[PDB]
This record gives sequence, structure tokens and C-alpha cells, in this order.
Amino acid sequence: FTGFNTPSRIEADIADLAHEGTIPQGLNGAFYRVQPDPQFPPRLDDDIAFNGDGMITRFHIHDGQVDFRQRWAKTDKWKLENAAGKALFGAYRNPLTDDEAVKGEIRSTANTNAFVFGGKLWAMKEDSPALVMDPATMETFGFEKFGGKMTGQTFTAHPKVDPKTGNMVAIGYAASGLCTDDVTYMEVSPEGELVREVWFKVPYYCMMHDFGITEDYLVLHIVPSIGSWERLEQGKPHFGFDTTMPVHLGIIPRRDGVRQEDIRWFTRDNCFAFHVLNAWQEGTKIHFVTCEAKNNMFPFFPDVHGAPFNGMEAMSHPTDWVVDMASNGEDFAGIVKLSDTAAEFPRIDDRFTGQKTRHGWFLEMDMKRPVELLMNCLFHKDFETGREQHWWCGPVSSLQEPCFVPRAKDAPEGDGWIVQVCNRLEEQRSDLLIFDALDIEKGPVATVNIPIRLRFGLHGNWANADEIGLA
Repeated sequence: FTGFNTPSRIEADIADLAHEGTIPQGLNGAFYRVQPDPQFPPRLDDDIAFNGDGMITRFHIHDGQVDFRQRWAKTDKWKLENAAGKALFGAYRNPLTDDEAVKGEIRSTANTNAFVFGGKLWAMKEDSPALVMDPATMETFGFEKFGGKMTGQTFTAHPKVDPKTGNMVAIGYAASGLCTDDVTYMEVSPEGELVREVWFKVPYYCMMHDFGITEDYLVLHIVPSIGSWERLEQGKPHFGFDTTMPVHLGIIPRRDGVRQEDIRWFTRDNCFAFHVLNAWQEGTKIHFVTCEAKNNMFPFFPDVHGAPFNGMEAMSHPTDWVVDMASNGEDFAGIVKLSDTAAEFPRIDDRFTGQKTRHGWFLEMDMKRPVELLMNCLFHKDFETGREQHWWCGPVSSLQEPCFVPRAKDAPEGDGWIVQVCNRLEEQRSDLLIFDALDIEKGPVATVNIPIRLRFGLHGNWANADEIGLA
């Protein structure tokens, strides 16, 4: 709650932000990103940054200028707390520490991702229904339960769009209640109607924060960041990592009326994997590129056996998990490390989700760079040519999730730009950087001064003027 991460709680508007360079005329749409930002002082003692109320930033880029708008995501939690004028909810994913006054309420802070789909803005916390908002006015409508047709109590913060159907693919884990081994597989039409919701069990309850899709399958990685009521009763963090448990990859056919028996389960040795770059089918093989670390990535979700955090072992690298559908038995066809670069927050050109993509972008941790006072490089890989580009934000800055933007509705994979918030840490201010996606190492084409300090953000997405009602 201090330093770079001073609370903000500023809703605002500013037209035509100052910039150093030229803003590409091609850009006509909006980058939406979210920051955890607590409305009130925390109810408990040392709450996590990951746990603040969702504040949704939007950078509307058009006619070679940038406009700012930041609004609260008005969760049930935000409203009840607002009215009550005080914190009513407790720790991250721990209903046990809530005021009795808010028992049975939707605890979502809608603080993890901000996503445009079917002419709505989705503010997402994977423990809850998505909060929907107006993409243009950025008013809150309320949580999306699709007219009581959703039966699952949760919705992913890492949804995927099938380019073929245009559908949104989603899971919801702890679907029947907290720490349950149920999971819903959902699909949503471009119009916004919920068209499919399949229940199924997973080998064990764990953090299923993400997944892949291919042309036919949902690929779901099961990594033993595990939880239980036991943990919560003793007031431990909701999740802890168990290095002694196997890692699974479930293959769910994306067709109507699937059963547990249709789901193919592969198993490998213990590792930590987190965010999914992309997956595709290669005949009978499925390629699943995730950012794999040797061990636990999150100090705050500790080793369940009291073993202390191993920073070295938390370094993640893009990795291909391959599995053959046509085989028998649980073994992986193989595991291929795609780069020695330490990377996470992976992005693809969304238009090619499920097809083998040539390009990926990541936030990189390069410990060889000076720091004169932490994710300090933008990283682009050409998987065809093997060629890796790096851009460094310099010694007093750090970077937030990059967001790919197409040059046109019809441009090749990777022909466009990268937009990303940059933390000017020593100056306690923020920039929006705009790069050539395919030549990032020459530096950003435009450095845009953001006249409000933004906090450590999480996930963010692009939409055209035509998808958000600013045509």
C-alpha cells in the first residue's frame, strides 16, 4: 500500500494526452487494462496487491491522439462496501474472514482482466461470474449469469475467442462451491447468449487460472497449486504448491453434451506452468505452449511442506507440451523449451488462437540489466526464423502486460503494434508505449505520458472502434 503501489481510486477523463513521437494513424479502437485498487483500507492486516478492487483504465486511440478514461468496476462487493462506507470482505479467496453481513454475496473484485466481447466489457475474477460493463460509457450493468442459465458459480479471467465460430471459450473452476473438484466448460456466441455449459471433474482441486483451445479441444493444465477448507480454517493462503504431485493436461472435445469419459488425461512430472501462449493440433498431436517454471512461481502461495521460496526455480520459459491423442497411456509425447529467455504474460495475435502462430510477445525478466533504485523487457519471438527481439525500458522503469493490435482487420499474423503501460518507477508516473510489433528493438514509435500514476496492472485487451461503439 506504499511506493509505486500507493492507492489511486481516481476515476478520470483527459482528451489528447501529450506524447514523444507519432501515434500511428492506423490505430482506431481502445486498449482496456485493469488494476487492483482498494476503495477502503483493508479489513485484515497485510492484504495482497492481487486483492484490491478492480479499477478499469481505457486508452481510446483514434485520429493520431490518445484519450484516457478510468472507472470503478462496480462489483456487488464495491457497492455494499461503498454504502456501508468500510471494508466488509476479508482475505483473497477466504469467505471465512468476511463480515457476517456479506455472507453468501459474490466476493468478486473484478480486478484480473478487462475484455471486450459481444459489445460488452468483461471485468473478470475467476472465482465469480464476469462483471459486464458498457464498453463506451464504462458504466457497470452487473454480473453476467446469462439469465440464470449459468449453473456454475464461477467464470475464468482468461477466456479465449475461437476464430472459426467467433465464440468465447471459458471454464469456471470451484464451480459447485469453494475448493470443489467440479469445473464448467462454457461457450458464448458473438450475440452474448450462453450456448454450452458442460460440467466435469478434474484429478484434484488446484488453481486453474488459464487453459488453451485448439480447433476441436479445450486443453486444461492441472498444476498442484492446491487449496482446501482446512487451509482457510488455519488462516493459510487459499493456495499452496506441492512439488510431490504430478501435473496433468486434460483434453475436452469442444462439442455439445460431452461426458467425463470423453476427456483424455495426460500426466507428466511435477513443474509449475501458469499462462498459456497458444495451442494447436498437428494431426493426432496437440502442441500446448505455456510458461513453465521448475517450481512454484508465487511466494505468497507457499510450498505446502514449509520449504522456503526458491527464486531461481520460479524462472519461467516458453515450453511446448506435446501429447498424442491417438496413443494409449498417460505419458507426454514430449516437452520442448522454446527459448532460454525468462518470460511470462505471453500474447499472440488473437485472430490465430488455436492455429500454430509464428509470433509471440512476452514480459521478460533479464537479471543482466542494471536497476538503479522486476519485468524490465518486452520480448518478441519469431518461432519460424527463431529470431528473438528484446526492448529494455532502462534502469528506473518496469513494464506491464503487452497487448497486440492488428494493422488492419485483414493484415497477416503479427502485422500491427504492441501497446503496453510502462512504470516510470523513479519518477512515480506512467507511460503508454506503442511499438512496431515486428521491430520492437528499435524502441516505441510513440511514448504517451499518462497524467495519472497507474498501479501494478494485470491483464488487458484491444478492441476496434466498431466492437466498442465509438465508430
